[PDB]
Amino acid sequence: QCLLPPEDSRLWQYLLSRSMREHPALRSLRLLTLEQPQGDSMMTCEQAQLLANLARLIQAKKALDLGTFTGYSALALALALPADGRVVTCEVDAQPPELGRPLWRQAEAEHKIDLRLKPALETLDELLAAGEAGTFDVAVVDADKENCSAYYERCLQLLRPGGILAVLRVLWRGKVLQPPKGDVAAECVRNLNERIRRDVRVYISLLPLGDGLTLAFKI
Amino acid sequence: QCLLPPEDSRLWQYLLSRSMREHPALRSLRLLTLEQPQGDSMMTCEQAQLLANLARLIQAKKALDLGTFTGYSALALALALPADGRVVTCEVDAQPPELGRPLWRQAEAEHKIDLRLKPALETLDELLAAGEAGTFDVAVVDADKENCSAYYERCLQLLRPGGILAVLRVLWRGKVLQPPKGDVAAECVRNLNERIRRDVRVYISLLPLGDGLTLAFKI
Ligand SMILES: C[S@@+](CC[C@H](N)C(=O)[O-])C[C@H]1O[C@@H](n2cnc3c(N)ncnc32)[C@H](O)[C@@H]1O
Ligand SMILES: C[S@@+](CC[C@H](N)C(=O)[O-])C[C@H]1O[C@@H](n2cnc3c(N)ncnc32)[C@H](O)[C@@H]1O
Repeated sequence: QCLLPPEDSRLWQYLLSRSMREHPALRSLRLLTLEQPQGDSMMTCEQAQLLANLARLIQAKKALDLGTFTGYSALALALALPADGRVVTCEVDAQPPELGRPLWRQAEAEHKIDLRLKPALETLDELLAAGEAGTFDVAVVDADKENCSAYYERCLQLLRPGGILAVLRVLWRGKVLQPPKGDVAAECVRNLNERIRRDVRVYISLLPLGDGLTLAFKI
Repeated sequence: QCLLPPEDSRLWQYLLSRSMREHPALRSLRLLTLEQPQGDSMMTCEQAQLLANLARLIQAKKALDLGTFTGYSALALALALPADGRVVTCEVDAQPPELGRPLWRQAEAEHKIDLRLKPALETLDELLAAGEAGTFDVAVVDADKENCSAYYERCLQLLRPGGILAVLRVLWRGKVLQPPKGDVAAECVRNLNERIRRDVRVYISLLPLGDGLTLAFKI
């Protein structure tokens, strides 16, 4: 079900303590988020830092974040971007982003975070119909699993060559090994993994962080 | 001791099968190396692939590979570079590179791989004396632990801004937690981790691959 030990593992704690450089506002947002219903679905701190580091590495200016929740990944990305950077973040529930907004403000990153409260598929299609193919530097796919294939295809088209497409929670607690009959979400995660496996448009790494992290680098 | 389950476990095999894209020669090099005593000293295939992927991502042209062994990481890196790319690979033991060379040839990568048969510290000093500071794109530190702090510093100097410095085996089978008395290598690993943790010259991720993998991105 899970490749890594419990969070309380001493070796895991050492990994975190010897690597984490979490912004105070980001840290405050995480601790708040963990008290919320579905707080355990949030992006983990070391995943967010890896993605922010990669965004910084490639000098990203334009990021796309699917599944805002409380805005943890959006804020992590925003902090990796220069002053004129923008994160377009997509969500359907208005409540969770409003929990994170005060922390976006504290981090002086609220102006960098562009919240689009509508289904992600709608925002993706709009961006493309506006002719914004090949303009995004980083895309994070962490919304619903039902539409994740459509999300992957659209994010890939929105990324420039050399862009980074991250898909979160790709092992689905080990259910990808044999998705239960009628488990739409699990079948969807499994189907996308197969597609990405075959995709010659990208080169890829699958990492044992969180519930599995795919990094697909666009050619 | 380990953050990860055994390599042959079901979920790990899934992660590999859904991500791995070794060039046939690179695959053959791995399999051949694994027929040798201590063959599993080679870095795992997904670590080499992550490193090769990040090299490609940043359009690397020059790489440093400390601890050639049979040439697995050297070849992985070479395959991520353009025709005129170069990997300076450093090794003290003449025998293992002889094993890998036929696979370097099979991969059309011999002209890209620059083998320096002598202590890595000597090669690093030579490159710096030659005016190569700030010109390498990727540096992989996978030799002896006794000199790993010296390797880190020299590699950091040799890397350009935006370069990637990878340190392998940073958890040292959990001995970093409390290095046993007289365990000089474990103390060396522990000491470097504290320096990197504090190091303002880089931004960092520590990943639960192999025996721990540190990625330090140069500012
Ligand atoms: C796993 S959470 C995202 C975690 C978040 N990225 C973080 O950093 O903590 C999944 C989010 O996707 C949202 N979501 C579900 N369907 C969506 C859709 N069609 N479009 C956009 N967001 C959606 C959920 O409401 C939820 O907040
Ligand atoms: C863990 S193996 C490297 C594995 C290789 N990176 C791979 O991916 O397959 C460590 C290597 O460092 C070499 N080594 C030991 N001391 C060295 C030194 N002072 N300079 C260069 N290489 C050294 C060893 O002989 C050994 O081949």
